[PDB]
Amino acid sequence: LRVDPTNDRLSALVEIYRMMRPGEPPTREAAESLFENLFFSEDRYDLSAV
Amino acid sequence: EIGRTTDPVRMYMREMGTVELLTREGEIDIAKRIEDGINQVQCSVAEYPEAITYLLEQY
Amino acid sequence: TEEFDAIKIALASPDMIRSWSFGEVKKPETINYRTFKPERDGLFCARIFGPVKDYECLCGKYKRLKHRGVICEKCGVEVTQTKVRRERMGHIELASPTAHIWFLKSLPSRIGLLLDMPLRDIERVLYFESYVVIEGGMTNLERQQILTEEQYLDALEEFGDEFDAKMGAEAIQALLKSMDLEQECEQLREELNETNSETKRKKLTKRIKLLEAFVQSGNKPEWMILTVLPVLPPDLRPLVPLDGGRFATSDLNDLYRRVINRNNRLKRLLDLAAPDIIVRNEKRMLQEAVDALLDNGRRGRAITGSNKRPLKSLADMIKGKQGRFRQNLLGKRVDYSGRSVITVGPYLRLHQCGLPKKMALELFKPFIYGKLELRGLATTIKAAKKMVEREEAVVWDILDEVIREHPVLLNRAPTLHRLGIQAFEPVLIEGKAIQLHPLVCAAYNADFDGDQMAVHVPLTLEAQLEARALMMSTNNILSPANGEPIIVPSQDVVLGLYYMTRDCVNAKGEGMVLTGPKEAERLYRSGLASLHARVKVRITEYEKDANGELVAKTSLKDTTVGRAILWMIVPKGLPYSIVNQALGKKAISKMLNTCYRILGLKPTVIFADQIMYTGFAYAARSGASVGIDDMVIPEKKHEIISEAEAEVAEIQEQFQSGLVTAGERYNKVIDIWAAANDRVSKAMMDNLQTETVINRDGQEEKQVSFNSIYMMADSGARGSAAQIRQLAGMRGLMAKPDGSIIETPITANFREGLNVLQYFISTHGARKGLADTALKTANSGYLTRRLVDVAQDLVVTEDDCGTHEGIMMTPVIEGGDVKEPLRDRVLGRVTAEDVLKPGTADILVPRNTLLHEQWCDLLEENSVDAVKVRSVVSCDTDFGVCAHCYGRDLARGHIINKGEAIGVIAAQSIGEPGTQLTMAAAESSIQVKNKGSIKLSNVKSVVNSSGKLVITSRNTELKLIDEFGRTKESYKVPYGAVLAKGDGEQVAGGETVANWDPHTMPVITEVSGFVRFTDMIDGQTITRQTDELTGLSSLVVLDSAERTAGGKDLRPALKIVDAQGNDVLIPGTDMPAQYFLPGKAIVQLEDGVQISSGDTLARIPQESGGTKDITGGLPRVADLFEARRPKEPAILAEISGIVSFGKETKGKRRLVITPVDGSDPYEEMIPKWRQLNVFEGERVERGDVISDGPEAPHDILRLRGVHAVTRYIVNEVQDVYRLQGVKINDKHIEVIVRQMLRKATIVNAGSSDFLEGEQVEYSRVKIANRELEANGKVGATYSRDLLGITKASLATESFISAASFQETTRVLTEAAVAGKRDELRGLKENVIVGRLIPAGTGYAYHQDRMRRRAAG
Amino acid sequence: ARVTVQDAVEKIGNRFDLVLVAARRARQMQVGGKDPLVPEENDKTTVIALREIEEGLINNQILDVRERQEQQEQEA
RNA sequence: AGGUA
Repeated sequence: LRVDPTNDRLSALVEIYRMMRPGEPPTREAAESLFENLFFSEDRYDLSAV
Repeated sequence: EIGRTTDPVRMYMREMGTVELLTREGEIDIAKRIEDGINQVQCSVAEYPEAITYLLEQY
Repeated sequence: TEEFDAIKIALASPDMIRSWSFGEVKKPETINYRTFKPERDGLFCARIFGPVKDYECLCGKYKRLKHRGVICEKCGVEVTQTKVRRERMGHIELASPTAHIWFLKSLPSRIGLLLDMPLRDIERVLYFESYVVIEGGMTNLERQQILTEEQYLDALEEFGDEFDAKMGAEAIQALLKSMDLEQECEQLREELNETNSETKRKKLTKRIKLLEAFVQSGNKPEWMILTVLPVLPPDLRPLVPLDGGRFATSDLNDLYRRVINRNNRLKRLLDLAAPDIIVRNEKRMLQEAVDALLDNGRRGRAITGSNKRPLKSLADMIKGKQGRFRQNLLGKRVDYSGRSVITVGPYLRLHQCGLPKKMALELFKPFIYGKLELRGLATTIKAAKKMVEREEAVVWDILDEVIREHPVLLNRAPTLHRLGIQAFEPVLIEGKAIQLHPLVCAAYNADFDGDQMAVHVPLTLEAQLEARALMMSTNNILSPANGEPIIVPSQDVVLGLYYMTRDCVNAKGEGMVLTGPKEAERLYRSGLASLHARVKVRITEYEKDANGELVAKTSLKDTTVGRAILWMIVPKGLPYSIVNQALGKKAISKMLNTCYRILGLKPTVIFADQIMYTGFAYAARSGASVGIDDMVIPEKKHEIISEAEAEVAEIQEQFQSGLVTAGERYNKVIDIWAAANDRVSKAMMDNLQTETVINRDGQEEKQVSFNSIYMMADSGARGSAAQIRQLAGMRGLMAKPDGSIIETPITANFREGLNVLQYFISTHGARKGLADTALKTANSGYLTRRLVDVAQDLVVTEDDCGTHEGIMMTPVIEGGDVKEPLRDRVLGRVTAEDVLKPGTADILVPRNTLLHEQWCDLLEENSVDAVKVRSVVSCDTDFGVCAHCYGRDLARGHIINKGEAIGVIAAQSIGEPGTQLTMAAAESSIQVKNKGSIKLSNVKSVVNSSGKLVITSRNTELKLIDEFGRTKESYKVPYGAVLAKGDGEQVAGGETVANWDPHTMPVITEVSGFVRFTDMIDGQTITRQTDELTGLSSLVVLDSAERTAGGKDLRPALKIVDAQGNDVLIPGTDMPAQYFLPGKAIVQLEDGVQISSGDTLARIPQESGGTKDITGGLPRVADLFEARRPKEPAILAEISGIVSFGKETKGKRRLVITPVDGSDPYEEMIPKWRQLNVFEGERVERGDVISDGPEAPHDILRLRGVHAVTRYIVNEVQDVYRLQGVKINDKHIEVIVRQMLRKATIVNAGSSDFLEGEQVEYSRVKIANRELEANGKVGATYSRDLLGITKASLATESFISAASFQETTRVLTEAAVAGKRDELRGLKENVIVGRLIPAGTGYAYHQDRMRRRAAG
Repeated sequence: ARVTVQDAVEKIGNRFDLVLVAARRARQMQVGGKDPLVPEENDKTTVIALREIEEGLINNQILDVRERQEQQEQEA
């Protein structure tokens, strides 16, 4: 947490969006969509029964 | 942006992101100023006789 | 037909690029799809690159050979030969200048360093991330600085029509235009004479060297930015029709199509005055496309449609592995060659091999045609072709004729050493497999289990002769890595010989008296006697004596019938004692070696063939078979297994009691099982060895068993004692994953079938072995490639140079005993000094001369401890080595012939055994195993009141002088020890001559008085653990890895002063009286204690070893040849004189050596984690260690000298090799070393830059020139530098060799920017060029060319 | 058939220019113009050159002097 | 791709 430069969801989304795609000005909606589709999209992320 | 990038796609998106989208009447206003410019150049050609002589030759 | 002495590489100019081009490629069009005629003017174009089909315009206008000197002017297409399409280059006129990727993303960026501008800045400018000022004006803006969008806009608004700044490759090219080289060179030259600041002078020197090099290259920096892009001839990027919708197209074709598309789009956009964003985007397109074309892979890959794969680029086609593809590998395919499976050739003579009739016919078709037309059986080549395809009996006699004298080369699929290719006389055989001589398969490392060998036909008469003289098997009876023969009887023939010579205790026909071995053969073949039986036979042995004359001595020998039968085979001139013995592999190899040394070549070859035939015949007559009963289980196997189970059960029970620790319990169990395994193996070997108990005449006797498996074990045919141990005994301990030895071993063998679980256990060992073999094979291949690279250009160019330098040569003793004697290491070497006898001062070895067996025997008789030997490293020859300094070894006992390539043979010799490399009473008390004179070397010891010969420092050795001059046992005495023996006292064998605690090194005082604590704070340097019983303490001097905040400002020491307080110095020792305590020196004696000479002062704790710290095998050998650091370099005393400590702990503690005379100040760094063995105020000498641990080759060469580093490398590598039983003549490692140090660093120049890494040969010829001349400029002084084999091969004089087998792109870029001009005179350079190599047969040719060059 | 070239190496100690001189001799043997000096067993030029060098008839010096004398009768 | 040394 000390190392963390962010303190809110929006800046975390910005950092995630910039690390996943270099540059790429962090549009808030784009960052939210990227984060949701990375791990919470059934058509983009799945673990299956196993 | 300056993000140790080497992809022209990325900074092309950067370039296109600077300009904001237009509306329906915005296109009409820009085309209106275009029409004003082309009318100005048409008047400039109008004050020139020789181009008009050439046009009449083709007519 | 083409003559050229050298190849120049340089920067291509746009003008000369247009000069190469025959037309401008303006369209990305390729062909007309349905009509495959190339378009105009596309990537494929007859108007540009020439016509497609032979000598006809591609318009249907001219179709004849007449129209060839005139091109078709009735249309664009020209008419020439079609091969012209393979050579004509084109050019593309780029609308915007484009940067070259090679000059950009190489680790040294030539664009970056020429502009002295960091890489990120070039990347951002070129890729249009930021602007850069291409010269300013009267602004506050520098001549060169990057500006962002808003910064550039602000500068433009603030500064009007004075501001010249662009963006991208155009800006870079403008910058290169604005930069002038010669003027800056003049400015730097002026400034250097005026400037005195160190950093300023260094900057000026670096820049002036760079600019002067660029000017000497004759290149203009603007050429780094490509304005016109050359395009490769279409034939080298072929487009060939294929069936269906698929057609073979070059990735180069698609890349050039993309480049042309983007260039044309840029041209159109510029013509349309497109917005700045779009034109910048299209320039980005062009830059990316050009970068991918030149080298796709450093820009985030480029893929094409309908195919997901990185596109091939020009760099990717050049850069290859291993080495350049088309030139050497992969793979330089060859004609007139065949391939087939090999079988045994047990009837063949050594100089011949079986070649199947069909392969012989197909291989020699031109020869068959020639001879058929010669005798006139066919009137044309076509008729001869019909005759040979009909395979009539007529052509077969022609085939026999052409084969009779023609030799053919046989080649193994992997080639590890020069014996992998050998000539043989082909013998026609019906069948389909190549029959190979059984003796030769050992050299090929080929076992007949489906191995395939290739056959090559040396066509020209010179090549036929060359194969017969050099390639021939009979000419290569000796390994190039060692004088002992390589064609040695191996397994079946060895078994037959052993059975024929091994004697029984009772058999038919014992006690008979025979004359000649002929009666022995008659008795054996008639069944009137047995093959082996003690018999007196009268035999005439011939002895080479007097001057080389045979001495016939006829007398009676007590031998066996089989031995006499063998002696029949043995050629005249050998002693009978050689065969009157049981013959294993070693015995037969030694016998062949003696036969070759005594008789010569032809008797050796004939004798080898005859012994092969005899061994095979008598092995077949032996009927040696392995049954199920010939693995007799020892009777004590169950008893030993049950016992060991009992002790391990007891140990496990005691472990549960907590009496023994888990580690100690594990070690005890492992030791118990190891003892059980040894007992079982010994019982098995006792059972099998003397299994025969049959009576000689009625009295039973124990003698060597007739058991077959014991015959193959003892004769060394196949299977050692360890091998038979897994069969008849028990296979014992193995390891599990993580490489730990399993607690419970395998108690079963292969005669008592392993159960499921034990087999599953053994599977891990099997998998590990197989994976190890694969990885070690790959690593050995890479290693031998690097050795060939570094040793490529070395060749014997002079018969003699003249030099008394060399290496001090001694039998090597590591540990406590000698494992490699003087004779073997000196055999075949040349003397460098006329060494006297160990007694009288008599010269028994004349001036520098080759040492053959007779001289080695003379040296053994008068045992001299050391011999100076001319090594290749000390040879004064340049551009090669003199014949003497190398030696004799090849395939002959004579001196090396001038022109022989020793580098390649040495590289192969060191590389080939790489597949064979898969890798108390010590330090407590020295026990001399034999009785000899005791001698101390570099000893610092004085006898004290207790008679203790306490040795100080860890640089003292204890040798063992034998009866004449030879050391036979050597040991290392650590810092602090007790010795009851003197410097001349005789010591019995196995007697403890020295002793010290295995728990700690004791510091035994050699003086008396009170102990004074110098540089002490009780709590910073030492800690209080006072346990006073008689005045003692457990004060701990903190270890020399970390200390306290006040323990890092002082060096804790114990001064010895008398009652008066005056210093009492230790006599006869460099050590001062103030013991500088190193890390963990526990101060037992407190301040104010009278110390006696013979009392411990401070103990240094240890562990009596018990931990492995030695590695070997391929990684060790590679690290030795790469001159890698050992992760803890043992720093040496780098100058003689008195030593002293400096200021303590600025992070790293400083040590100042000031010589007693001369330049005093030699302060240096020492890291605080090291364990110092240096004591301030002692007289050290250059070479003495300063800290413990392993050494690195660099400082060894730098300080102790070239000879010392050569000795170190040779000894270390030979230690790895002798560990596996492989013997290599040290001259190979010597020449490899000589190639490693071919670069030196200039201190004082003659025409150099005082720091220039320069080839030593040029430095040596320059210093010779200045010394012979009256001009002693400057100068000039040099220091030899050591580089790893990869680095040495990488920094050669010829860029072709470096670019071939190493980083091709970077080497080519460096050569181009430097404008290098390699002048050949190197094996691989001439190989790439395609002319005779300057080695061996070709050396005569090149030497002729040398005479034709530089002179009429 | 010539099993060994050691005897030839004895006459010409370099063992490399031995190849050059015997190749020159064998090429003059195969290419028309020169006639043999040692009996053959239906053998090609190579073992002929080896035998000629082995008996000392041909080395570098003899080949060179012979090419002179032949040059002088052809120039006449 | 699999297999051979």
